[PDB]
Amino acid sequence: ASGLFITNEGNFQYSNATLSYYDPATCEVENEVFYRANGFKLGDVAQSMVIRDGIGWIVVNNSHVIFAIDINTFKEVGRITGFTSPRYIHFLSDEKAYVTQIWDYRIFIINPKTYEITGYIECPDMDMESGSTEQMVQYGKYVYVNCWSYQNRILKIDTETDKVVDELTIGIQPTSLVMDKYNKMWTITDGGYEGSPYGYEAPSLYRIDAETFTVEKQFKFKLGDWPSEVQLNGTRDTLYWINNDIWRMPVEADRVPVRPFLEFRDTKYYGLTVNPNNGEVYVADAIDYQQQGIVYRYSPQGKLIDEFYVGIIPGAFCWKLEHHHHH
Ligand SMILES: [Cl-]
Repeated sequence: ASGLFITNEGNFQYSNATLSYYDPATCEVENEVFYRANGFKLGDVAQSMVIRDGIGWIVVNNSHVIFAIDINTFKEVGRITGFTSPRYIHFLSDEKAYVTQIWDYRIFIINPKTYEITGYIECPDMDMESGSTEQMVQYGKYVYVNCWSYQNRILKIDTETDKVVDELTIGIQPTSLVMDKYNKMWTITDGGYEGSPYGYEAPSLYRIDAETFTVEKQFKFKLGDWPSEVQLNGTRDTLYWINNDIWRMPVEADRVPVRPFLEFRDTKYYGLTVNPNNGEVYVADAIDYQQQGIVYRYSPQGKLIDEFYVGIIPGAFCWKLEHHHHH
């Protein structure tokens, strides 16, 4: 049956990260599913998750590892260690995938089938001290990736050579990256922070053409905002993101709407996702980064459907959609 995974960062150096699994049909959530199925802790700061042919890959940022589990039993089928500080994983094939990192100038290349690191992609003009590669989107034989922490550019990678072939400098610290149905990528910066050794400025939302790798639209916000998590709906024509409130806009719009999708409620909207089949929007609220977090489920029209408590600091989602795998 269809379901939704929710990773929970937990607290840094507290090794209290956990995995939750929610059933939209029953409105029931199960917490600490990884530990309950495996007998050992997920780790420190679970960061993201992807599902590929009956296998879920969970990135645990501060545990230097990626866990491969059965999406039904949640039991571990394999794992890859040795990562500096893993962020996201993007599959190119059953034997090749990229794993971005923070505190590293290299993008780790791995072989999912053998569960080992096979190589590295060196990013130009960055080191280990402040290096950072985050989310990735694929465009034909190319893969685009945003450089977040103490960085200000998007890199273009040729998957046929595993090398960076181009770059684009934009606002400081782009946080995420998605591709719409017009082959236009979207990224939103967080503008750094006050007293930052790198910079502090008003953040912006960018619309960049994938083919020409050029900025087409730039929507600048207010100084002090720390936006993040650009997300798209199933048809990839409605963009959502976080900036105090949960915002949304048609990808063809010439301006950001004056009203948000979900108003700020003095808490801490941290994670976000949209059901690719029905458009329902799920918002992960960290509350205060201390107590147990909560997830809100809204209809496309913005009606509250359900809410459920998960783990500490829920920040990422992964949909488990039913479908027949190829043989
Ligand atoms: Cl768990």
